[PDB]
Amino acid sequence: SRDRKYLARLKLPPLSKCEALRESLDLGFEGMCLEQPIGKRLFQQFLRTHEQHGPALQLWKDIEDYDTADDALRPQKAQALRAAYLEPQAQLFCSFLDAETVARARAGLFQPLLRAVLAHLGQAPFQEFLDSLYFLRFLQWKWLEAQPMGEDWFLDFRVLGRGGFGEVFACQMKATGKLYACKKLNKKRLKKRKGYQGAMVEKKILAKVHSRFIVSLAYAFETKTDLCLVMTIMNGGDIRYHIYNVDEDNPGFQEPRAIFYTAQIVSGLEHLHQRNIIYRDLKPENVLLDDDGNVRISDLGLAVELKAGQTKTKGYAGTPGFMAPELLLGEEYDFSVDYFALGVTLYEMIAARGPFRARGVENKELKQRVLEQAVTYPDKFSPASKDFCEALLQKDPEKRLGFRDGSCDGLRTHPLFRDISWRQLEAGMLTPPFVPDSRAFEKADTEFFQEFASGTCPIPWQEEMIETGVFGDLNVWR
Amino acid sequence: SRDRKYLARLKLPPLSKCEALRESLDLGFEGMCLEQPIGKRLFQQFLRTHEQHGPALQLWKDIEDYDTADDALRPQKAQALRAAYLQAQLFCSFLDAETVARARLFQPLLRAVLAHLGQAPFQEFLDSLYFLRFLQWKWLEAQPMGEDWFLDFRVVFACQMKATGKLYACKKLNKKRLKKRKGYQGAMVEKKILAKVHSRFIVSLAYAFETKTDLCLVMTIMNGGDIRYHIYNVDEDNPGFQEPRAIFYTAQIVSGLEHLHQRNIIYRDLKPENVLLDDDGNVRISDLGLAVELKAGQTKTKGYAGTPGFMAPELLLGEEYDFSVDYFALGVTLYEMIAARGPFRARGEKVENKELKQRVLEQAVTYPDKFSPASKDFCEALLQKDPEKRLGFRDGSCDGLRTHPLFRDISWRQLEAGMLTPPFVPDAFEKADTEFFQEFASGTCPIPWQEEMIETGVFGDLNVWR
Repeated sequence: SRDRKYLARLKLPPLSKCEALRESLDLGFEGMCLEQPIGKRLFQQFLRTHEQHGPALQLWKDIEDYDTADDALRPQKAQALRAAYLEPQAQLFCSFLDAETVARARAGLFQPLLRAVLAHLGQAPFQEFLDSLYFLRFLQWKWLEAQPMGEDWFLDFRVLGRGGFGEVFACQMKATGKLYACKKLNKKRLKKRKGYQGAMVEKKILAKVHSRFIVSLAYAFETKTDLCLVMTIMNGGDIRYHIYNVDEDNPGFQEPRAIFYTAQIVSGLEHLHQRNIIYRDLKPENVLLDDDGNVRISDLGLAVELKAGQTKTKGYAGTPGFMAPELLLGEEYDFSVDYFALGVTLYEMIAARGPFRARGVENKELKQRVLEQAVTYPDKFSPASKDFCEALLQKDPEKRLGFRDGSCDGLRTHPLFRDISWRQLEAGMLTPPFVPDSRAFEKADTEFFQEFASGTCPIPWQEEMIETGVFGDLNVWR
Repeated sequence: SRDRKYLARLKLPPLSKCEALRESLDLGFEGMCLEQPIGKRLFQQFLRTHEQHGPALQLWKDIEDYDTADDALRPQKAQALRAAYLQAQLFCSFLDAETVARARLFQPLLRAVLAHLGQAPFQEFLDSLYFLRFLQWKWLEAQPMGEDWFLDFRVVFACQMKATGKLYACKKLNKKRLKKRKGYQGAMVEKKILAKVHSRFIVSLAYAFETKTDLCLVMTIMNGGDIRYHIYNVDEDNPGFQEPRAIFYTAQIVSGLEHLHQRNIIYRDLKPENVLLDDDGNVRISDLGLAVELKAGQTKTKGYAGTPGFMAPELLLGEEYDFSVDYFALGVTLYEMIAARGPFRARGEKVENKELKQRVLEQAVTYPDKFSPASKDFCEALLQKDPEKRLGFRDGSCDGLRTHPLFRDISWRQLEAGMLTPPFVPDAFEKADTEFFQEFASGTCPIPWQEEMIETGVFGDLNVWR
C-alpha cells in the first residue's frame, strides 16, 4: 500500500539551489556512478540517448549479466559475449581502446576486460555527463537526500525484542512504503552508563558499509526519548532459534543449509575486515534470517575499530568459546578470533553443542579447552567440513586462514565450495535452503544528538527510491 | 522515407556551450513559449510533471479545443468547459473571482490565465530542466545549413530536407543576373518579411543560404498546380469552377490578404496562376517579386507595374493607391475563376495594354446567367472604378468584408484553423556582394524549423528520456 500526504512533501526542485552543492562535493569518478545506483542509472541513461557509447554500455551490462550467470550457461554466455564484441569485426566492436586487452581475456575469466573499459569510460567520455542534463537531475535527487527526515516519517507497532539499551522495532517509511528495523534507545539510560562510545563507533561503520550479510543502516535521527537507526529488516528469528529449537528430535541443520549460511558469513566478514574492523563476538544467536532467506550478522557493541598506521589492538571481553585462544590470555590478536568464533559457530550449527564442551562449566575450563583441546569429530560430518574446520579451530592465529591479501580469495578456493560459484551469493538470486513462515540535560548531549543525527545515509536511500519505483515515478519526462 | 548520414550530424550537446546564449537573448514571455511550439511543448511538459499547474494547463488546452470546435458541438463543449472549471474539481486557486463574472465567447477568460501564468509560475521553468534542453534545441538551430542539406530534381524548385525528410519549395536565383539589374532591394525587402510572418495563406519561409551560383529561400510545399492550371485546363468542356469551389478559395484568399495588409504590405499582382493548391486542399498565394513594403509614418506609395487587368484603375494612371488594387485584382481573379476569361475582355483576346487600361478604368462588368446573386452583388464592390467605394482594408481587418452575404454557410473560424473538407481533393566579384550573400543568409528562420522537428517526430525521437 501507499501513503499520499507524506509522499506529497517530496517534490522536484528548481536550479538556483543546487549551487552550494557544486563546490563542497568532490566525487571522483569511483565514488559516484559505479557505486551510487541513481548515479549508475542516470549515467546509464546518458549513454542510452547518446548513441556513440552503446557498445561500451551493453559491454558492461553483459559483463554484469555474465558475472551473476548460472553454472551450465557460463560456457554459452561466454560464447555469446565473445561473438558480440571481441573478434574479426564484431558488430558492436567499439573503437576507443586499442587492442592489448583483447589478448588478455582469450584464456578463460573476463574480470580484467571489465576494468579496461571502466578506466577509459571514466575519463574522455565521462566529461559530458557532468556538463549534461542527467547529472543535474542527480543534483536535485541529491538535494532532497540532504534533508531532515525525523520521527514523523516513520511508524511503530511491532517490536523485535529487549536486551537492555532500549526497544527494537520494525518501521515503515511512510511516503514510499518500505520496511526497516529501526533500533531505539532510551537516551537517559545511555548517558547513565557512558555507553556513548560503543554505539557511535557502531554507527560510524554502519553507514560506511553496504554488504547484504551486514545490517545496512539507512537513516539516523533524534526523537526526544530515543535515538534511532534504520537497518534492513530480519524476521523469523536468529540462528540459535533454528539450530536448537526449529526441529527438536532432529537437532541442528543439514549439509547445504549450514554451507549456504557459512558462505554468506564469509563475505560479511570480508567487508568487516576490508575496512580494518573487528567483530570479536560471532555466534548463531548473533546471526539473523530474513523473510527472503538471506542472512546477516547482528548486535554490534563488540564492534571495535582499528585506526590508521597502527597494527593491532588488545583487551579481554566477548563470549567464552567464541573468543580466540590468543584472546583469552589477553594478547595482541588479529581478526581471526572472529574466524575462530565462526568455526565454533559452524560446529554448534551442525552439532547442537559447543565444540569442546557438552551441550548446555566455568570460564576457566572453557578457557583451558579453548586453548589446548583439539576437536573430536563424530560420524555426521562430511570430509570437506572436517578438513576446513581444522583450519578455523587451530590453537594459534598464523596457521588459521584469517584475513590475508585483503580479501578471502584464499578462503574461497577451499574444497567445501564446489557447488557454490563465488558470485551469485553476493548478488541475491540463489534459492535459500529454507524459506520461513510469514505473517535535566547539559549542552554536551543535545549537541551530540544532532551530530549523531546526520539525517540520511545515502545509498540504501538511493536503493529505496529505485526499488520502490519512487525514483521511476518522479523521474518523469512524459 | 528517411536518411541517416545527414540525420547523424545532429546530436544533443553539452552545457558549457549554452552560456553565450544566456546573455544575448532577451525573450520576454510572449516571444517564447506562447509562439515557439518547442517552447510551448517543453513548457507544457514542465506543467505536466509539476502537479500544481494541471488545472491551468488543461484549462488552456480545452480553450484551444473549444477555439477550433465544430458548430453543433460548441454549445456542448461550452457546457463541458463550464462544468469542469467555473467548487469545480479542477477549480484552480491563483486568480481571484473577477474574470469568472466576465465569461458568463470565452476569449477574455483565456487572457486572464495567460497574464498570470506568465508571471509567478513562469519563474520556475527558467530555473528548471525543460528550459535548458530548449537552449540546446535552440543551440542547434543557430547552425549553418548549406546547399549540402537539400536536394533538387523537379522544378524555382521543390526540395527535401535530407535528414528529416520534409519538403519545401526553395526559390533559386542566378546571382549574376541579380546584380545585373540592381534587383537587390525588391528581394531582401521580400525576404525580411517572409521570415517575420507565419500565416498559412502566406508562403512561410523556413531557411536562407548561399550556394555559389544561386541564393535560395525554402517556403512551404504546394503540389498539384496553380489555379489557372485548374480554371482553364482541369475540365475542358466544363470550363471554370462550380459555386462552393470558387467560394472556398475566395475565402482563404480574404484572410491571406488580411495578414498581408495587417503589417502594411502590398501584393499588387494577384491572379489564379499566382495562387496554388496543396495535397491537403488548402490554398496559398505565391511569387512575391511584386511585394513592396510600406514603412512607418508614411501614408502611400507610387509606381507603374503589375499585370494588365489585375492592376487597379488608380494603378494604371500612376497615382497614389491603397492595397485594394489587390482586392480589385481579386475581383478580376474571382471572375476569371468562374468565367474562363478576363472580366472586360474576351477569352485569350490579345488586345494591347491601352484598350486593356481603358477597359480597366471605364467599362463596367456585363454579367451572364451563370452567376448567383450573392456573387454579383459582391463583385460589383471589388470592381468599382475608384478605391474609396471598393471594400478595401478598413478598420485593421476584413471585419466589414466577412459580414457580406456570400459567406452564410462559411462561419469565419474553421477556415483559419484547417479542418474544412475542401471542395476538390487532388491526385568577377567585388566585396559588396559576398558580404551581402552571407548577411542575406541568416541560416535559419526559427519557427517553421521548430514545427519541422515536432511534426516529423525529429523533436519526439531525440527528446528522449527512455
